[PDB]
Amino acid sequence: PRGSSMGISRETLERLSLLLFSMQLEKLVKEEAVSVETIREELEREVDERLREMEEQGISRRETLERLSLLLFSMQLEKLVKEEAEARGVSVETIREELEREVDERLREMEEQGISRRETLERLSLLLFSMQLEKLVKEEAEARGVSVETIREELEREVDERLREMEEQGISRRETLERLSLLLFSMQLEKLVKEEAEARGVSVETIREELEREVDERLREMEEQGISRRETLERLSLLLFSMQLEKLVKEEAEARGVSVETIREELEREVDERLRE
Repeated sequence: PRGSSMGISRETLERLSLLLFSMQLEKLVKEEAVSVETIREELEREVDERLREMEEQGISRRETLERLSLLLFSMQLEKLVKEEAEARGVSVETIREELEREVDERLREMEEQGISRRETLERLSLLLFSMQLEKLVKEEAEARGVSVETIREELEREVDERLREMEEQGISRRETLERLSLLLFSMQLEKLVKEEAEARGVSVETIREELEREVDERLREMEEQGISRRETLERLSLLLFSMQLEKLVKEEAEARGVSVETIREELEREVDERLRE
Protein backbone atom coordinates (compact mmCIF):
# COMPACT_ATOMS: atom_id res chain seq x y z
CA PRO A 1 0.00 0.00 0.00
CA ARG A 2 3.01 2.34 0.21
CA GLY A 3 4.69 3.57 -2.97
CA SER A 4 7.28 6.19 -3.96
CA SER A 5 7.60 6.73 -0.19
CA MET A 6 9.87 3.65 -0.40
CA GLY A 7 12.50 5.53 -2.43
CA ILE A 8 11.65 4.09 -5.87
CA SER A 9 10.99 6.96 -8.29
CA ARG A 10 9.61 9.78 -13.00
CA GLU A 11 13.26 10.74 -12.52
CA THR A 12 13.30 12.09 -16.09
CA LEU A 13 10.25 14.27 -15.42
CA GLU A 14 11.76 15.47 -12.12
CA ARG A 15 15.04 16.52 -13.74
CA LEU A 16 13.17 18.23 -16.57
CA SER A 17 10.94 20.08 -14.09
CA LEU A 18 13.94 21.26 -12.08
CA LEU A 19 15.57 22.56 -15.27
CA LEU A 20 12.44 24.27 -16.62
CA PHE A 21 11.27 25.79 -13.34
CA SER A 22 14.82 26.99 -12.65
CA MET A 23 14.94 28.76 -16.02
CA GLN A 24 11.54 30.35 -15.46
CA LEU A 25 12.34 31.38 -11.88
CA GLU A 26 15.64 32.95 -12.92
CA LYS A 27 13.90 35.04 -15.56
CA LEU A 28 11.18 36.08 -13.09
CA VAL A 29 13.61 37.13 -10.33
CA LYS A 30 15.81 38.98 -12.84
CA GLU A 31 12.77 40.94 -14.02
CA GLU A 32 11.64 41.60 -10.44
CA ALA A 33 15.05 43.00 -9.46
CA VAL A 34 17.21 46.01 -6.65
CA SER A 35 19.18 42.74 -6.35
CA VAL A 36 18.16 39.31 -7.61
CA GLU A 37 19.66 37.53 -4.59
CA THR A 38 17.69 39.90 -2.35
CA ILE A 39 14.48 39.02 -4.20
CA ARG A 40 15.39 35.32 -4.04
CA GLU A 41 15.91 35.25 -0.26
CA GLU A 42 12.85 37.48 0.26
CA LEU A 43 10.67 35.04 -1.70
CA GLU A 44 12.25 32.17 0.24
CA ARG A 45 11.36 33.80 3.57
CA GLU A 46 7.79 34.51 2.43
CA VAL A 47 7.31 30.92 1.27
CA ASP A 48 8.76 29.59 4.53
CA GLU A 49 6.42 31.82 6.56
CA ARG A 50 3.44 30.62 4.53
CA LEU A 51 4.56 27.02 5.03
CA ARG A 52 4.69 27.56 8.80
CA GLU A 53 1.22 29.15 8.63
CA MET A 54 -0.25 26.14 6.81
CA GLU A 55 1.57 23.83 9.24
CA GLU A 56 -0.08 25.69 12.15
CA GLN A 57 -3.49 24.71 10.73
CA GLY A 58 -2.41 21.22 9.66
CA ILE A 59 -1.78 21.57 5.91
CA SER A 60 1.28 19.83 4.49
CA ARG A 61 3.75 21.19 1.97
CA ARG A 62 2.38 18.89 -0.74
CA GLU A 63 -1.20 20.04 -0.15
CA THR A 64 -0.10 23.68 -0.03
CA LEU A 65 1.54 23.18 -3.42
CA GLU A 66 -1.64 21.51 -4.67
CA ARG A 67 -3.84 24.46 -3.68
CA LEU A 68 -1.35 26.96 -5.07
CA SER A 69 -1.31 25.00 -8.34
CA LEU A 70 -5.10 25.04 -8.47
CA LEU A 71 -4.87 28.86 -8.26
CA LEU A 72 -2.04 29.24 -10.78
CA PHE A 73 -3.34 26.80 -13.39
CA SER A 74 -6.80 28.33 -13.14
CA MET A 75 -5.25 31.71 -13.95
CA GLN A 76 -3.10 30.36 -16.81
CA LEU A 77 -5.98 28.45 -18.40
CA GLU A 78 -8.23 31.51 -18.13
CA LYS A 79 -5.64 33.69 -19.86
CA LEU A 80 -5.07 31.16 -22.65
CA VAL A 81 -8.80 30.66 -23.25
CA LYS A 82 -9.36 34.42 -23.36
CA GLU A 83 -6.53 34.94 -25.84
CA GLU A 84 -7.77 32.16 -28.11
CA ALA A 85 -11.37 33.42 -27.98
CA GLU A 86 -10.14 36.87 -29.03
CA ALA A 87 -7.90 35.47 -31.77
CA ARG A 88 -10.75 33.33 -33.14
CA GLY A 89 -13.54 35.87 -32.69
CA VAL A 90 -15.73 33.74 -30.41
CA SER A 91 -16.65 33.64 -26.74
CA VAL A 92 -14.51 32.09 -24.01
CA GLU A 93 -17.22 29.50 -23.29
CA THR A 94 -17.05 28.34 -26.92
CA ILE A 95 -13.27 27.89 -26.70
CA ARG A 96 -13.60 26.10 -23.35
CA GLU A 97 -16.15 23.66 -24.71
CA GLU A 98 -14.05 23.01 -27.79
CA LEU A 99 -11.00 22.29 -25.62
CA GLU A 100 -12.97 19.88 -23.41
CA ARG A 101 -14.39 18.18 -26.51
CA GLU A 102 -10.97 17.72 -28.10
CA VAL A 103 -9.29 16.43 -24.94
CA ASP A 104 -12.15 14.02 -24.18
CA GLU A 105 -11.94 12.68 -27.74
CA ARG A 106 -8.22 12.02 -27.25
CA LEU A 107 -8.91 10.30 -23.94
CA ARG A 108 -11.58 8.17 -25.66
CA GLU A 109 -9.12 7.03 -28.33
CA MET A 110 -6.89 5.98 -25.42
CA GLU A 111 -9.73 4.09 -23.66
CA GLU A 112 -9.29 6.22 -20.54
CA GLN A 113 -11.67 8.03 -18.21
CA GLY A 114 -12.67 11.46 -19.47
CA ILE A 115 -11.92 14.78 -17.83
CA SER A 116 -15.30 14.77 -16.05
CA ARG A 117 -14.48 11.76 -13.84
CA ARG A 118 -10.90 12.82 -13.05
CA GLU A 119 -9.51 14.57 -9.96
CA THR A 120 -9.65 18.38 -9.99
CA LEU A 121 -5.94 19.12 -10.33
CA GLU A 122 -5.43 16.34 -12.87
CA ARG A 123 -8.33 17.61 -15.01
CA LEU A 124 -7.04 21.18 -14.90
CA SER A 125 -3.53 19.98 -15.78
CA LEU A 126 -4.79 17.96 -18.74
CA LEU A 127 -6.75 20.91 -20.14
CA LEU A 128 -4.00 23.51 -19.57
CA PHE A 129 -1.07 21.38 -20.76
CA SER A 130 -2.95 20.23 -23.86
CA MET A 131 -3.68 23.84 -24.85
CA GLN A 132 -0.16 25.09 -24.08
CA LEU A 133 1.47 22.26 -26.01
CA GLU A 134 -0.81 22.69 -29.02
CA LYS A 135 -0.02 26.41 -29.09
CA LEU A 136 3.72 25.70 -28.98
CA VAL A 137 3.40 23.03 -31.69
CA LYS A 138 1.48 25.31 -34.06
CA GLU A 139 3.87 28.19 -33.42
CA GLU A 140 6.99 26.10 -34.12
CA ALA A 141 5.39 24.57 -37.22
CA GLU A 142 4.58 28.02 -38.60
CA ALA A 143 8.08 29.26 -37.75
CA ARG A 144 9.80 26.35 -39.50
CA GLY A 145 7.27 26.02 -42.33
CA VAL A 146 6.69 22.33 -41.59
CA SER A 147 3.71 20.17 -40.62
CA VAL A 148 2.26 20.14 -37.11
CA GLU A 149 2.59 16.35 -37.36
CA THR A 150 6.28 16.77 -38.22
CA ILE A 151 6.80 18.94 -35.14
CA ARG A 152 4.96 16.55 -32.83
CA GLU A 153 6.79 13.49 -34.18
CA GLU A 154 10.21 15.13 -33.79
CA LEU A 155 9.32 16.15 -30.23
CA GLU A 156 8.13 12.64 -29.37
CA ARG A 157 11.31 11.22 -30.91
CA GLU A 158 13.61 13.52 -28.92
CA VAL A 159 11.83 12.84 -25.63
CA ASP A 160 11.77 9.09 -26.31
CA GLU A 161 15.52 9.11 -26.97
CA ARG A 162 16.15 11.02 -23.74
CA LEU A 163 13.95 8.56 -21.81
CA ARG A 164 15.63 5.45 -23.25
CA GLU A 165 19.06 6.98 -22.60
CA MET A 166 18.22 6.70 -18.88
CA GLU A 167 17.04 3.04 -18.78
CA GLU A 168 13.42 4.25 -18.47
CA GLN A 169 10.37 3.18 -20.45
CA GLY A 170 9.44 4.80 -23.74
CA ILE A 171 6.87 7.54 -24.30
CA SER A 172 4.33 4.92 -25.45
CA ARG A 173 4.04 3.29 -22.01
CA ARG A 174 3.80 6.32 -19.70
CA GLU A 175 0.54 7.51 -18.19
CA THR A 176 -1.35 10.31 -19.96
CA LEU A 177 -0.47 13.32 -17.81
CA GLU A 178 3.17 12.28 -17.37
CA ARG A 179 3.73 11.96 -21.12
CA LEU A 180 1.89 15.24 -21.64
CA SER A 181 4.15 17.00 -19.10
CA LEU A 182 7.29 15.40 -20.59
CA LEU A 183 6.34 16.75 -24.01
CA LEU A 184 5.23 20.19 -22.83
CA PHE A 185 8.14 20.83 -20.47
CA SER A 186 10.72 19.69 -23.05
CA MET A 187 9.23 22.03 -25.63
CA GLN A 188 8.99 24.99 -23.23
CA LEU A 189 12.58 24.47 -22.06
CA GLU A 190 13.94 24.34 -25.61
CA LYS A 191 12.10 27.53 -26.53
CA LEU A 192 13.27 29.40 -23.41
CA VAL A 193 16.88 28.22 -23.84
CA LYS A 194 16.94 29.32 -27.49
CA GLU A 195 15.39 32.73 -26.79
CA GLU A 196 17.75 33.49 -23.91
CA ALA A 197 20.73 32.39 -26.03
CA GLU A 198 19.67 34.84 -28.74
CA ALA A 199 19.04 37.67 -26.26
CA ARG A 200 22.38 37.33 -24.43
CA GLY A 201 24.51 36.67 -27.53
CA VAL A 202 25.86 33.28 -26.44
CA SER A 203 25.40 29.72 -27.62
CA VAL A 204 22.49 27.48 -26.66
CA GLU A 205 24.98 25.08 -25.05
CA THR A 206 26.20 27.90 -22.80
CA ILE A 207 22.67 28.47 -21.49
CA ARG A 208 21.93 24.76 -21.06
CA GLU A 209 25.20 23.98 -19.24
CA GLU A 210 24.73 26.99 -16.95
CA LEU A 211 21.22 25.67 -16.19
CA GLU A 212 22.41 22.12 -15.50
CA ARG A 213 25.12 23.47 -13.22
CA GLU A 214 22.74 25.73 -11.30
CA VAL A 215 20.40 22.79 -10.72
CA ASP A 216 23.17 20.40 -9.66
CA GLU A 217 24.53 23.00 -7.23
CA ARG A 218 21.08 23.60 -5.72
CA LEU A 219 20.64 19.83 -5.40
CA ARG A 220 24.02 19.40 -3.69
CA GLU A 221 23.19 22.20 -1.23
CA MET A 222 19.80 20.63 -0.48
CA GLU A 223 21.37 17.19 0.04
CA GLU A 224 23.87 18.84 2.41
CA GLN A 225 20.92 20.22 4.36
CA GLY A 226 19.26 16.79 4.40
CA ILE A 227 16.54 17.74 1.88
CA SER A 228 15.23 15.22 -0.66
CA ARG A 229 15.05 15.74 -4.42
CA ARG A 230 11.25 15.63 -4.20
CA GLU A 231 11.25 18.30 -1.48
CA THR A 232 13.69 20.38 -3.55
CA LEU A 233 11.30 20.25 -6.51
CA GLU A 234 8.37 21.13 -4.23
CA ARG A 235 10.11 24.18 -2.77
CA LEU A 236 11.16 25.35 -6.23
CA SER A 237 7.61 24.90 -7.54
CA LEU A 238 6.22 26.87 -4.59
CA LEU A 239 8.56 29.81 -5.24
CA LEU A 240 8.01 29.74 -9.01
CA PHE A 241 4.24 29.28 -8.85
CA SER A 242 3.82 32.18 -6.43
CA MET A 243 5.84 34.44 -8.74
CA GLN A 244 3.96 33.35 -11.87
CA LEU A 245 0.59 33.83 -10.17
CA GLU A 246 1.49 37.34 -9.01
CA LYS A 247 2.66 38.34 -12.49
CA LEU A 248 -0.49 36.95 -14.13
CA VAL A 249 -2.74 38.85 -11.72
CA LYS A 250 -0.82 42.13 -12.19
CA GLU A 251 -0.90 41.80 -15.98
CA GLU A 252 -4.58 40.84 -16.19
CA ALA A 253 -5.51 43.78 -13.96
CA GLU A 254 -3.49 46.23 -16.05
CA ALA A 255 -4.98 44.81 -19.28
CA ARG A 256 -8.62 44.86 -18.14
CA GLY A 257 -8.19 48.28 -16.50
CA VAL A 258 -9.37 47.00 -13.11
CA SER A 259 -7.78 46.74 -9.69
CA VAL A 260 -5.71 43.71 -8.73
CA GLU A 261 -8.25 42.91 -5.99
CA THR A 262 -10.95 42.43 -8.66
CA ILE A 263 -8.77 39.91 -10.51
CA ARG A 264 -8.21 38.09 -7.21
CA GLU A 265 -11.93 38.12 -6.37
CA GLU A 266 -12.91 36.55 -9.70
CA LEU A 267 -10.16 33.93 -9.44
CA GLU A 268 -11.07 33.23 -5.81
CA ARG A 269 -14.75 32.62 -6.51
CA GLU A 270 -13.90 30.23 -9.34
CA VAL A 271 -11.14 28.53 -7.33
CA ASP A 272 -13.02 28.14 -4.03
CA GLU A 273 -15.66 26.35 -6.10
CA ARG A 274 -13.11 23.67 -7.13
CA LEU A 275 -11.57 23.81 -3.64
CA ARG A 276 -14.82 22.64 -2.07
CA GLU A 277 -14.50 19.78 -4.60
